[PDB]
Formats: sequence, C-alpha cells, structure tokens
Amino acid sequence: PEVKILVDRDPIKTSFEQWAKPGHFSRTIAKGPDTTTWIWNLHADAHDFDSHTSDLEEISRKVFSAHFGQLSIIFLWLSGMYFHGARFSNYEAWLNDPTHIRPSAQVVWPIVGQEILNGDVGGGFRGIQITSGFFQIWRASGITSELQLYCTAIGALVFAALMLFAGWFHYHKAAPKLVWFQDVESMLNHHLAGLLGLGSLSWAGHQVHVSLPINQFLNAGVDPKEIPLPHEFILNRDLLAQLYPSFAEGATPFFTLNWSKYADFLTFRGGLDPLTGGLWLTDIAHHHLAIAILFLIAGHMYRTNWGIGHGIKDILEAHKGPFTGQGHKGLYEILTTSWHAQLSINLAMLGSLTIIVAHHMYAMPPYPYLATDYGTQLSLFTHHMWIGGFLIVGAAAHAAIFMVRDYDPTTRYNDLLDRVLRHRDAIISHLNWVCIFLGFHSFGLYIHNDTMSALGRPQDMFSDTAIQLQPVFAQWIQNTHALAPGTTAPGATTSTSLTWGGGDLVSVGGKVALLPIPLGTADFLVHHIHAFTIHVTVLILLKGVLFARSSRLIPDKANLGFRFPCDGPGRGGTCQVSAWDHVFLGLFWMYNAISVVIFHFSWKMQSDVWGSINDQGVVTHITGGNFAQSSITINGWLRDFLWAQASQVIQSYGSSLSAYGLFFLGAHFVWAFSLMFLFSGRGYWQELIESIVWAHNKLKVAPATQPRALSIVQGRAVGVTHYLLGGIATTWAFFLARIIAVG
Amino acid sequence: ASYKVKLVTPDGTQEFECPSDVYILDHAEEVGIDLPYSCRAGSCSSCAGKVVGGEVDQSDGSFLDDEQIEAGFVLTCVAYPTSDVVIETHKEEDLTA
Amino acid sequence: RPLWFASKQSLSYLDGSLPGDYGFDPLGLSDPEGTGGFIEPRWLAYGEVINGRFAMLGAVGAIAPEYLGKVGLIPQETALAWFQTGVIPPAGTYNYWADNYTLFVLEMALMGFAEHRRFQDWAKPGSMGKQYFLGLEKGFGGSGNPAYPGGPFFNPLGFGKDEKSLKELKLKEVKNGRLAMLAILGYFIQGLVTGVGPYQNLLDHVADPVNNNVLTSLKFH
Amino acid sequence: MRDLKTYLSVAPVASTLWFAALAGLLIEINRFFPDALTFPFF
Amino acid sequence: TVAEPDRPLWFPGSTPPPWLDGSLPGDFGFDPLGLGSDPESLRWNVQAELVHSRWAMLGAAGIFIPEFLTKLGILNTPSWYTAGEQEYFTDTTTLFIVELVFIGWAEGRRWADILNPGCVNTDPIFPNNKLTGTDVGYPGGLWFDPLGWGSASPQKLKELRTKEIKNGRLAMLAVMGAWFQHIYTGTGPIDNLFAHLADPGHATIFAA
Ligand code: CLA
Ligand code: CLA
Ligand code: CLA
Ligand SMILES: CC(/C=C/C=C(C)/C=C/[C@@]12O[C@]1(C)C[C@@H](O)CC2(C)C)=C\C=C\C=C(C)\C=C\C=C(C)\C=C\[C@@]12O[C@]1(C)C[C@@H](O)CC2(C)C
Ligand SMILES: CC1=C[C@H](O)CC(C)(C)[C@H]1/C=C/C(C)=C/C=C/C(C)=C/C=C/C=C(C)/C=C/C=C(C)/C=C/C1=C(C)C[C@H](O)CC1(C)C
Ligand SMILES: CC1=C[C@H](O)CC(C)(C)[C@H]1/C=C/C(C)=C/C=C/C(C)=C/C=C/C=C(C)/C=C/C=C(C)/C=C/C1=C(C)C[C@H](O)CC1(C)C
Ligand SMILES: [Ca+2]
Repeated sequence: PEVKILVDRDPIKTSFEQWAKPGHFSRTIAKGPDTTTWIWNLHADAHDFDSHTSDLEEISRKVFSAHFGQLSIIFLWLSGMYFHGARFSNYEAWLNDPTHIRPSAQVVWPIVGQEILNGDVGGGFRGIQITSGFFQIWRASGITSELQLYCTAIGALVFAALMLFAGWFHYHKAAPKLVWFQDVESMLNHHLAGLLGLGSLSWAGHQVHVSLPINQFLNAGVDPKEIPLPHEFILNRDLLAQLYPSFAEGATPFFTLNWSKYADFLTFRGGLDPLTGGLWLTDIAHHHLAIAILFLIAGHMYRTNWGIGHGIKDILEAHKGPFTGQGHKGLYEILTTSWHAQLSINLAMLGSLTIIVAHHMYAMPPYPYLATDYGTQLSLFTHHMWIGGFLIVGAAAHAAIFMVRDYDPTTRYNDLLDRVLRHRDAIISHLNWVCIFLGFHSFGLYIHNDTMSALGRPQDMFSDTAIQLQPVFAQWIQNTHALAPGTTAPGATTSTSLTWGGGDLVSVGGKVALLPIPLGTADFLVHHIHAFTIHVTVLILLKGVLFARSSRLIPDKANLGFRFPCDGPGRGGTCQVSAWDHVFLGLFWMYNAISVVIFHFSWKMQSDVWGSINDQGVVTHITGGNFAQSSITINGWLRDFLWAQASQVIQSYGSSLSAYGLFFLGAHFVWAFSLMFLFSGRGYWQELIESIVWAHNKLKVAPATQPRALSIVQGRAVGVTHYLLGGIATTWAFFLARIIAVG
Repeated sequence: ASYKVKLVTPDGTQEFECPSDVYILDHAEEVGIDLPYSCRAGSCSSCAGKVVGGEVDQSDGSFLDDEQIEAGFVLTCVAYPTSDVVIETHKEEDLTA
Repeated sequence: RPLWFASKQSLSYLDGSLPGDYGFDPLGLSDPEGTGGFIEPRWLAYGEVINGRFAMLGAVGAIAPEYLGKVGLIPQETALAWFQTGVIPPAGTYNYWADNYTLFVLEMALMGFAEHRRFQDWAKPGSMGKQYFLGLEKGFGGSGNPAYPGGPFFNPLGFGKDEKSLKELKLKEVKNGRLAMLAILGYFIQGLVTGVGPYQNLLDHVADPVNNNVLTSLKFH
Repeated sequence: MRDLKTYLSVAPVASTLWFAALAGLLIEINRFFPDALTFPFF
Repeated sequence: TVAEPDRPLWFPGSTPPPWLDGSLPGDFGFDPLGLGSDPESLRWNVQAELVHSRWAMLGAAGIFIPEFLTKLGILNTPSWYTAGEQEYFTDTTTLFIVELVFIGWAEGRRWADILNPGCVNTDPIFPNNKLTGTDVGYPGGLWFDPLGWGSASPQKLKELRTKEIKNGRLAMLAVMGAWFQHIYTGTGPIDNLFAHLADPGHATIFAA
C-alpha cells in the first residue's frame, strides 16, 4: 500500500558474452542465420522488448535504462552544439552586431574543393550559416564570451557520462521492480512539481539574475566585453539596483506581500521589444514565475503516502453516465500494465504540443533578434511541424499495437473501449463522409478557380474580387484579440501578438519583425484544405486502430499479429489488411498535410509579413501581396510559389549555397528511388535474385547466407522511409537555399 | 558424446546408443524401436515427447510455442541429446491439448 | 525509550538495535525491504555515524579560529571566518605555504589512502590487518562493526571495556553528531544570508536580540 | 577481450572500420595528388 | 609458476583476477579492464610489457642523464625534445631507413621466437653459437648474458625479473612524463625538478 524504493541487485552481469552472439534476445536469431532475411529481422525487432519476453518487470527495466541511454545521446548532442559554438563559430562577432553578421557555427576542411561551402558569413569568418537559432538562445541566456560556452560544453559532456553510467547502473546493478514502476501517483507528483515546477522556478531564477541584467546591458549598447560578468550581478547588488531600482528592497517585498514593488522587472506588457524584435524579458521572467507556482501546486494532487491527495482510480471510476454505461471503470488497470497505451497517449500529446510550439513561436518570437532572422524562423517552424506530425502518426501506430497485443476483455475490461469497438462502423462511415465532403468543397474550389481562370472568366472565380469566401469567424476572433488589451485584459498594454492587429508594425535593422496578418479568401480556402488533409489522415489512422483486431473481411485479424503481409489473395485480395499497413498510409497523408502546411506558412509569410521597411515606413514585402490573388488557383502555386521560389536553389551552384542545390537534386533522386520499392512486389525480385545466385554459384562465389528478397512488409517499409526522406529533404533544401539567399 | 537415451513408450522402455551430434529419433530407427513421425523437419506435433531427466538442445526447434521449449515438450526428429536424458514418446495430443 | 513522529512501517525496521533509534523515519528510507545500492540500512547507519564524526570535527573547527581570533596572541591574519579561508575564493582567499590547489591534491592523496583503507575494511571486514603497510597492520584489524573499529589506534585510551559503557557512549556520540550536523547546516545558511561568520554573528546576537533572523530578512548579499 | 575481439569483427563494425581506413587512404591520396583527370607518370 | 596466493596486491582487500595467479615477474593483480584474460593474449602482453619497459629504460637513461649532466656544465647535449632535427653528418631519412633494416632484422628474429619458442636460437652463419635463454623475452646468450649474472637456479632469477619489470614500469612513466612536461611547459625535465624543489608549494603543474 505505501510507497517506497524497491530494487533488485545485479539482475544481469555486465559481460561481452552476448555481444559476440547477434540477436541473443530472439531464440531463433541466437542460434544463427540460414538466409539474408535473418539479418533484417535482427534489426527490426531489436527494441521490441514486449516480444523478447512476457514479464512486465523485465520490459520495464529495459525501458528505464533505454531512456537513460537516450538522455545520454541528447546530452552529447547538446554538448556538441555548445562546443561548436565555442570553438568554430563567430558568436562574439555576431554578438557585437547582430543584424549584419550571419550566424554560423560550422566550418569545413579544405579537402576536395569543398571549402567553397565556407562562405562569407561576415565577421572575419568563413563558415556554413546555421539556422538552429542557437545564437539567439545564447544571447537570451546572457552568454557573452566563449569561455562560458566551453564550460557549458564540458558540463554537458560530464552529464552525458553521468547519464550513460546511470543507464548501466539501473540495469546491471540496481534495477527497480514492478511495484516501483506501477506507482504512477508519486511519479506524477514528482514530474509535475519537481521536474516542471522546480525546473521552471529555477529558470525564472536564472533569468531574474543573469539574463535580465545582461540583456539590459547589451540593449543599452555596451560592448559585450565591457559588460560585468554575471556573478558580479550576484555579488554586488547595487549593480542590479542601478538597472532595476526595486532590487534595493531585496525580497522583503516578497514577504510583505507588497509584490507591486516588484513591478519593475515583473511586467505584463505583452507585444515585442521594439529594439530586439523579441518578447520582453521582464515578461518571460514573470511568465516562468507564474508557471512555476502553478506546477508546484499542481504536483500535489495525487495521494502517495500521507492520506491527502487523489487516487487516480477513484477519479476515473467516479466518471460515468447514462450514455456510456460504466465508463472509465477499468482504465487505471489498463494504463498501468501496458507500455503501449501510455506510449501512444504520450506520443499524441507530444505531437500536439510540438505543433502548438511551432505556431506560438512564429507568432510571438521569444528570442531577441530572432524575428528578423528569417532563415531561423522558417527553419524552426518547419522543423517543429515535421516533428509534431511524425509523433502524431506514431501515436496511432502504438494504439494499434496495444489493441492487437495487450487488449484483453477477459482480464482487463473497460466499457468505453468496448463501446467504441462495437460501433466502429458508424464511426468510420461518418468520418469517411466528412473526408469526402471536405475534399470536394476545398480542393473542388481550387479546380473550379483554375478552370474559371483558364476559360477567361475571372468574375466567376472564388476570389477576393469575384466571389468572396471570407473567413468571417477568424476575422472576428482576431479583431476581438486586437481590441483585447485595455478592454478585457486591462493589465496588458499591447495585444499578445502583432498578427492580431492594432497597426503597431515593429521592425529591426530595416527589416520587418511583425505586422498585422490579414485574412482573406485565400486564407479561407487553404484553411479548409488543412482541415481536409487532417481529417483524411485521422480517418486512415483511426480506421487502422478500430479495425486492428477483426473486421467483416478477415474475422480473426488479431491471430495474424499486429504486423503481417496478408492472408493470401482470397476473398478478392487482402493486401495490407493489417494495422501496421494503416500506419504506412497515414505517414503518406501526414506527409501531404504537413507539406501543404509549411508551404502555406512560407508563402503567406514571404507575401504578407516579411520584407524590408524603409524611411517613410513603406514596406516592400518579399512578394508584393501575390498570395492574396495568386494562391487561389493551382496554377498560382505551381508558378508563383514553386517555379518562382525554386529559382534561388537552381542558381545555388558555383556559390556557398551549392550544397543546398546538391541536396535538392539528391533528394529528388532518393524520392524517385523509393518508387521502385513502393510499386513492385517481392516475387519478381526473388525470381531475379534466383538467376543472380545462379551466376554466383557458377563461379563458386555463392554466399552461404542465402540471399532472399526483402519481406513484403520490409519492402513497404523501405519504400515509405525513402519516400519521406526524399520529399522532406527536397523541401528542406528548397526552403533553406531560398530563405538564406532572399532573407 | 554417445550418452545412453531412455524412452518410455507403450511398447515399454528401451536403451540405445547414439552420438550427441545426431537426433534421438534418427538413431532410434537405426536400432529399431519404432516411433511416430510425419514431416521430419521440426514443424509439426507428430513426433512429440517430454523429458524426465536432463535436457536436449533447443537449437533444432521451430513452429513451437515460446514456452513448449521450457515447459517440457520436444520433437524427437529435431533434437540433440546433450546428456543421458530420459524422454517420453507418443506425446502429441497431451501437447496438442 | 521515547519516540518522535514514528510510522507503523518505520517502527517495524526501527526497533532499537541502533544508537539514537527514535523511530523517526517519516520518509521510510532505512526499509530493509528495498535494500540495494547505498540504501541498505547498515550503510545508512554507517553514514550517519561518519557524517556526524566529520561534522563534529568541522563544527568545532570552523568556529575555532575566529574565537581565539578575539582572545590571545593569535594574530588577525590567522583569524578568518570559516568562509574566508580560501575554501570559497570569491569570498576571500589566503596565501599558505602552497597553492590552494596543490593543497587540495595533497589533502586528497592523504585522505585517499585513509578513506580507501576504511572502505576496504567495510566491504571485506578484517582485510586491512593482512597486507604489509610499514608494520601498523596489526592495529588496522577492526572489530566486526565498521563504524566502531577500535584497536590500538582508534581507541588507545580504552573507553568502555564493558558494553553498556559502549551503549550509552554510542548514544552520546550519535546525539552529539546530530547536534554538530545541524550546527554545520546553520553555519552554512547563516554565513550565506547574513554573511558575517557564526562566532562574531553570535556575539552580535548576544549584544541584544534586535538583530533577529527576520532582520536579515533582506538578504544583504 | 576474446569476446571483444569477436564483436569488433562482426560485419557492421568490420565494414565501418574497413571503409573508414579506405576513406582515409583515398582522402590523403587526393590531398597529395589533387585534381587528377589522368595518369601522367607513364 | 609459483601460485603466490597471498602476494601483495595493488588494491588490498580485493581479489585478483583468475588469470593472474602471480605466475608472471612482478605480478600484483592489476588488470581492471581484463585485457589479459586469454592465455595467448596474456603471453603476448607479457612480451609487450617487457620490451616496452626495456626500450623505456634505455630512453629514460638517454633523456634524464644527459640533461642532468649538461645542466651542470659537463658537456653540451641539446634539449632531448628538439634533439630530433639538430642536423648530423647525414639526413634523418638515410639514418632512419638504414637503422630500420638493421633494427628490423632483430625485430623479425624476436617475432620468429615469440610465435615459436626456441626455434631461432642459433646463428645463420656460424651454427655453433646458440643463444642461451630458455624463456621468451629472456634470451640470454653470450651477447645478452656475457656476465651470466642471472643464470642461477630459478629463485634469485625470479626476484631479479621482478626488479627489472618494476624499474621498467617506473621508466615508462618517467619517459611519458618528460614528454608531457616538455609539451605543457617549455623547459627541460631537470629544470622542472629544480624549480619544483625551489618552490614546492607553488611551482607545480598548477602553475599555469
Ligand atoms: C524532482 C524529482 C524528479 C526529477 C527532477 C525528475 C526528472 C526526470 N525524470 Mg523522473 N521520476 C521521479 C522524480 C524526478 N524525475 C520519481 C519520484 C519517479 C518515480 C519513482 C520518477 C520516475 C521516472 C521515470 C520512469 C522516468 C523518469 C524520467 C525523467 C526525465 C524525463 C526526461 C526529461 O524531461 O529530460 C530532462 C532533462 C533534465 C532535467 C536534465 C537534468 C537531469 C537531472 C540531473 C535529473 C536528476 C533528477 C533525479 C531524480 C535525481 C535523483 C537521483 C539521485 C539519486 C542521483 C527527467 C530528467 C524518464 C527518464 O528516466 O529519462 C531517462 C523516465 O523514464 N522519471
Ligand atoms: C518516443 C517515440 C517512440 C518510441 C519510443 C518508439 C518505440 C518503438 N516503436 Mg515507434 N514510432 C514512433 C515513435 C516511437 N516509437 C513514431 C513517431 C512513428 C511514426 C513514424 C513510429 C512508428 C512505428 C512503427 C511503424 C513501428 C514502430 C515500432 C516500435 C517498436 C520497435 C522499434 C524498432 O526497434 O524498430 C527499429 C528501428 C529502426 C529500424 C530505425 C530505422 C531507421 C530509420 C527508419 C531511418 C531514419 C533516417 C534518419 C533519420 C536520417 C537518414 C540517415 C541515413 C541517411 C544515414 C518500439 C517499441 C515497430 C513495432 O513493431 O512496434 C512493436 C513498428 O513497426 N514505430
Ligand atoms: C615516473 C615518475 C615521475 C616523477 C618522479 C615525476 C616528478 C615530477 N614531475 Mg612528473 N609526470 C610523470 C611522472 C613523474 N613525474 C608522468 C607519467 C606524467 C604524465 C602524466 C608526468 C607529467 C608531469 C607534468 C605535466 C608536470 C610534472 C611535474 C613534475 C615535478 C613536480 C611534480 C608536479 O608538480 O606535477 C605532478 C606530476 C604528476 C601528477 C604525474 C605523476 C604521476 C605518475 C604516476 C608518477 C607517480 C610517482 C610514482 C608513483 C612514485 C615515484 C617513485 C620514486 C621516483 C619516488 C616533479 C619533479 C611538474 C613540473 O614540471 O614541475 C614544475 C609538471 O608540470 N610531471
Ligand atoms: C617505450 C617508451 C619510450 C621510449 C623512448 C625512447 C627509446 C627514446 C629514446 C631517445 O632517443 C630519443 C628518441 C631522443 C634522444 O635524444 C634521447 C632518448 C630518450 C634516449 C615509453 C613507453 C611508455 C608507455 C607507457 C607509459 C604505458 C602505460 C600503460 C599503462 C599505464 C597501462 C596499464 C593498464 O594496462 C594495464 C597494465 C592493465 C589494464 O587492465 C589497465 C591499464 C591501466 C590499461
Ligand atoms: C532524518 C531524516 C529522515 C526523514 O525521513 C527525512 C528528513 C526529515 C529529510 C531527514 C533528514 C533531516 C535532516 C535535517 C538531515 C540533515 C543532515 C545534515 C544537516 C547533515 C550535515 C552534515 C554536515 C557535514 C558533514 C559537514 C561537515 C563540515 C565540515 C567538515 C567543515 C569543514 C570546514 C572547516 C572545518 C572550516 C574551513 O574553513 C571550511 C571547511 C573546509 C568547510
Ligand atoms: C620523472 C623525473 C622527473 C624529475 O624532475 C627528474 C627525474 C628525477 C630525472 C625523473 C625521474 C626519473 C626516474 C625515476 C628514472 C629512473 C630510471 C630507471 C629506473 C632507469 C633504470 C635503468 C636500468 C638500467 C639502465 C639497467 C641496465 C642493465 C644493463 C645495462 C645490464 C647489462 C648486462 C646484461 C644485460 C647481461 C650481462 O651479463 C651483464 C651486463 C653486460 C651488465
Ligand atoms: Ca529502502
């Protein structure tokens, strides 16, 4: 009943015995290989711990230490970033003059003439211009020298070592047992209050003492080397009292509850800093303070050892009504015995979170000199969109794996899951209809516009000047937001963003940081295209999950396992009738959706927001509002967006952006290459490998591990992975080359 | 090497000589105590038995439950007798359940 | 035997075989259920005793120099607070016969042999009285109990030849050790948010209590 | 040690070490005799 | 092999590895990474440590005495570190390649016996000369044992071999230290010794 640390001593002895043996976990693998297919299986089931065994304890111990290994990898990556910024960067030069020097923290060796990639990024430096936005983070944290970056790199190196050691320790020396993992009340209490609460309180503590004064000094124009070191701001306090007078009272305001005496550096201004083009740091500090208080209270909800708190089982089984029978009764037993349920929930939430992060970061730029660094903005948005999409697809993959492997109504019965399984056909039919209707009335409008324009009938077109489809709801909402500060958020001075409205354009160094974003008919059309693509990928994934165990087609689909080729060409043909195959499609449709989203973002930003400001306040954008009139027909996307924007990357050869041109072409190649795997089947290939094997045998050079063509599932996997790599990489090259050349 | 192999059987219990590099069922045929079989390739229940003492190598195994290996059952056609083990014959159905 | 804020789970593993056993374990850490690395109860008892011993040493030692810094021939250059000694350079340094880094590595070479030998005795009890160490191994035998090795070195005066002597003496030892541990914690936090030094700070408190903990509420530095 | 020698000769590690050695050799060769479109010695 | 069960260990109180039963000269049970758990590998590494220690003793002499003797004004050997390029009667390449063939043949003879004990012992020109030693790494002979100082019954010889290996380990560390000292500072080893003895508390590696 009570909660304690519970461990096991030396469960597995560290040794090199199993390294010598390839696929020790799989009994069939351990023995050895007869054909080439054995090598592929070895890799495909390396991390599927729940099939190497059946013990939940062993699965969870393996999971814990694998997480430790992953954390170590992440720390090594971070330390590499910091070290490259310390040693092979122009960070100090950029710190002296941010809006003329281009950030770059990677140089290349002059081996085969590749030193042309060491382009002129300014600052007496020649390297590869980076888009990671790391310089902005380091500037917002207060880092002024490269000694601080060196110290950070070494600290992260020793942290990576610590994480690797802890991974070894918690698997080979002191491995917890099942009752320790199956405690989720204390785990939640610690992750809410300890990891997020204390973490954000600690970060607010950093910003209050390091980033606020140092960034004040930097924005006052002081030479970066003439700025006091951060620890001075802690030793000598009147240094802070000068910048921030109310540091004089010194924490007595915090206990007199005269918190208003802190109004100096704990603000609620909102908007952007007109000097840096980022959010006010005195706003971010206040934000993290409030976040910390909220999380610290929130991590006290669940009962662990002292009576007070909430039993999650009680909360769950208290919720049920007349439509759902006994809903939520039995979910606590499901979410604590199967790792795949937890994994899919967390993956869905993390993907949602990543995409929300992308949006909020484009809209409210948090770092100084980030908004006017167009390359960094574009790259960050695109990268986070892709990450979010991939995570969301993985959520569906693991929900299906749960349904196939761990769902059991004999021992772990839940009502809601059962009801959804019982009317899955109604669910999928209505989602099908919605997909069809949405596809007709969003893309059909584009086709109508294209033919109306090609028949010389622009008046009949669905445009801003012929037949207006105005997004009146979005316009109304954003006008409500523009009017918010002072009316219904009285403590704010500026609206939370500048895309809402109110005028108040902000520029930095002759470039536009932000201005109100207008929503017209093209925005309506493309938003409905977005809704359509999201609905279709949801349809595919949900159909895969709901029909993973059985269907009216094949009545015992679970016995065939979560992943399998087919069940023969019977009943008309059952190609890809498995849950894994549904995930394979969803990835295709996720690719489509995210591609359209990032294209929309890039065109709209290069057309209505970014650009150069001038002396009168005349804003010339990258494209003179060509999105409002040209984006309404597909010919406009092919001509004004792809063909026009594509010219930058094509002319990259012979300059320092040549690598982007090379990657453009190479990604085209690998994408086209995927089609060989996606259009063919393994029968032809086995029959061809047969005669190649004959040719080898004729010369006593045939191998003993018999070469087999790939499995049916592996061929689809090779085809989908190559497809995604090709498409994403060509978009990456195009975006980067274009925004670095025109930005 | 050639450890003695004991097999309970409705015919009785006999002892035969056979080298650890060979299957118990294959040398049984050489002596001449008849046992059941069908596929002879380790993929069926026909030649099933279970063990009383010792244990046989599970390397020559396929089409078996991730448990049939350690719960007792085994296939005479695909099995190397690493010791002086005592095994059962005609054991398909109490394996078939 | 009196008990403070005990627990039914805590009482089970805390019956009294250890000195200073007051059944106080509100977070249940000496549980013999989940014994693994560094959570085993014997190791926790050993750690309490060793921390208490080092804390008694450091707690009479950190307050010493600035006391006789007021009484006796002891100069003022030899009269620092415990934080100005060079331990925290950004708070004050000194110039000893060495560098304060060679000082550290010499300190830790000496402490290395002493601590490693002590651990070698914890793990395989009675192993240090076997190998040669310029003689002196017959005195490093041990007594079966790690926290109480005894011998001609660690107990020359022969206190407690009967065992209730040792019982009440161990009780007194661990009590004074807990006192010294929280004394050192007070030293730390007080020297931070008041930044004066404990002895001199105590004298200011004894002038008259106008200068209460709240008074330095304001965190001068 | 014996098992470490074995694992260091497994196919992926053997091939990565082989190809790293080959890459180093070719890189150095073209670092000494760069821009070579022909065989100009004989 | 005299399996010293209670030999003095490097880490008192902890059991030595099984493949280290004290058989080898100066065995103190030091092999944490287990680099010698294979008998063949053990043999090979015994040979390696011996030849390393011998080369390093020759090197420690040739570094530390000439500069300790030219610090005091006896003669004028330049700095051992940059002693490589101070030109001689020929170029370094002619001497290095000439020496490589010379040093190479002897190395080949050692390989011939390390991998096949006692099969190269005799001389290729006058086959009546017969290097003495019966152990690998301890070749004896009139060439390498003219004094016969350690050809006595295997008791003093065993304690003599330990002596050699201990001096050799010290010399390896010494030679590496001189190279590291010469890279960190810009002085000579005797200069570093004299400075650290002039001001021990302050003139150490913690001087930069
Ligand atoms: C305040 C307490 C605390 C804190 C700070 C953390 C923090 C973390 N936990 Mg953890 N956890 C806790 C309590 C805590 N936990 C409790 C009480 C339980 C249940 C008994 C768990 C069970 C648990 C599991 C099962 C897992 C985590 C994981 C993680 C990591 C999540 C990944 C991440 O966000 O990276 C953020 C990166 C950082 C914050 C870098 C700093 C890392 C610091 C040094 C971590 C130190 C905190 C740790 C608890 C110290 C105690 C150990 C100590 C004896 C040395 C993260 C570092 C995941 C993980 O293990 O990842 C490997 C995961 O699998 N936790
Ligand atoms: C926290 C995230 C997370 C975690 C822990 C897991 C964990 C797991 N997943 Mg999974 N998944 C995730 C996210 C995650 N997934 C996401 C986001 C997706 C959507 C793409 C998927 C989709 C997915 C599928 C379809 C499957 C799994 C499967 C599995 C299980 C086995 C994976 C394995 O060993 O295959 C081995 C890993 C590899 C072979 C790596 C392949 C290399 C990739 C494809 C190339 C990447 C290219 C690189 C980025 C750049 C090019 C480099 C090159 C040019 C040099 C395992 C428990 C498998 C399973 O059966 O579950 C039981 C399964 O089939 N996942
Ligand atoms: C072979 C034994 C040996 C000896 C007798 C010395 C002696 C000396 N070294 Mg040296 N050193 C050695 C090995 C040795 N070293 C090795 C292997 C290295 C490579 C890491 C170094 C690298 C080194 C550097 C970079 C420096 C010295 C320096 C010095 C001088 C001052 C010590 C010091 O401050 O630095 C400390 C030296 C070390 C921590 C390395 C010693 C570690 C090995 C294991 C030796 C251990 C000693 C051995 C167990 C007992 C010796 C037996 C007997 C001769 C007493 C001093 C005379 C300093 C100097 O120049 O003086 C101004 C200095 O800058 N040494
Ligand atoms: C040979 C050598 C140096 C030879 C140098 C020579 C000849 C130089 C000759 C000179 O002509 C020059 C060139 C210049 C001339 O003007 C002067 C001289 C000087 C005369 C150093 C070796 C130096 C070699 C060293 C220091 C090796 C150290 C190895 C260690 C510490 C390993 C220990 C462990 O491996 C174990 C045993 C067990 C494992 O489980 C754990 C670990 C810890 C891995
Ligand atoms: C019991 C319990 C159980 C439950 O369940 C929970 C809870 C409640 C949490 C718990 C706990 C409580 C507490 C309080 C604890 C604490 C402890 C401590 C304080 C320690 C210290 C401890 C402490 C220590 C060691 C210390 C030591 C110190 C020293 C040596 C010092 C030194 C020095 C000197 C001399 C002087 C110089 O100049 C400096 C120096 C160098 C610095
Ligand atoms: C580091 C440092 C630093 C600081 O500063 C300085 C200093 C001090 C310099 C340092 C230290 C050093 C050291 C320690 C050294 C040591 C060395 C050695 C040990 C050597 C040996 C060495 C040794 C040796 C040579 C030996 C040798 C031997 C021999 C020859 C022998 C020969 C022989 C033979 C065979 C045989 C015959 O029958 C006899 C004879 C003929 C006789
Ligand atoms: Ca415990």
